[PDB]
Amino acid sequence: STGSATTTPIDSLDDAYITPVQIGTPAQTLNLDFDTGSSDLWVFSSETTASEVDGQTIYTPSKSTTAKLLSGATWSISYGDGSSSSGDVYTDTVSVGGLTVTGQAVESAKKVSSSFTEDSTIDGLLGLAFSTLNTVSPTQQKTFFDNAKASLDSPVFTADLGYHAPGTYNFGFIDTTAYTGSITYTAVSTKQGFWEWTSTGYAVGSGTFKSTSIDGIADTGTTLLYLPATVVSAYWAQVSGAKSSSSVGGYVFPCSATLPSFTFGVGSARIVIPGDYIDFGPISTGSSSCFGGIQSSAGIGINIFGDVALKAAFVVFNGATTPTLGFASK
Repeated sequence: STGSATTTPIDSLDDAYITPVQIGTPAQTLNLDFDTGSSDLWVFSSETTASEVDGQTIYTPSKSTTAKLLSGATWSISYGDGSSSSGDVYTDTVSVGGLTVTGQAVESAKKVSSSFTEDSTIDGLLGLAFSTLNTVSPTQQKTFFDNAKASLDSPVFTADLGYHAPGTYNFGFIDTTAYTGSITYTAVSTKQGFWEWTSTGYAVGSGTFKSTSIDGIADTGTTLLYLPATVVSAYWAQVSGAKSSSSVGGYVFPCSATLPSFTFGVGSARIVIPGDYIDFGPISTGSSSCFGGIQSSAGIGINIFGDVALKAAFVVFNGATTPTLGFASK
């Protein structure tokens, strides 16, 4: 089997991407944030505290003839941005782009933190990291990809995120028309539950490539590119007037600037992030200070190849017995 679904930016900055997902019988379509940095499929629901729902579409398990309470199971998750959610668990039929999994754990939110409530465009998350990170207790549950894998033509999914435009998530096949050149594959460590890999270095603009190992995670659920302070300082030093602002929470730059590109290494291959992809616009409405799309990971504990980096590539998440990642230009 295969599936193919379009993913759409939630706003003019590409802060996140939403993909329609069919849950239950008859189908209830919710727009979920596909997140290769976490491993829970959770949704706003008829159980979510009413004051914490503000415009989202909800899953109502009582209206699904295939929903079943997973008795005793609870979940609770905290994300790197400080947001969180928790609740109980149903199993139900879940389809993405024509690919159907029966018995998928659908984690129904009873509580969500303010950032989720405040984003009316995201109805929940669909985790695509390794199932060892799934938070359901006392019986850990599998991701949608893990459940679908055996049925797929090939045990893979691909992320093809657009810059200011829709893109595609494919399951079970690699669309050879969706990228240019060849795909370069690189090793993955699953030890932390992430799609964790080692970039071979970087360049700033037209500068020379610096060969240096940068361990990090491929995370579709993180907006920006978070890298070591040395790398980030070298990038922003090429932008007149750029500075790190403790009050804003990262590097800012004059909105009048033209930003240089940023290149990262994948083995001997190179992925080029155009300068425009690094512009996240005014820090507040009408400001002439703009927020940078490359930020330091020094306070995180891990480097994160988020959407800024991934949208410059066609990315293969290879879930073979030994997982690997592939990157191609596009």
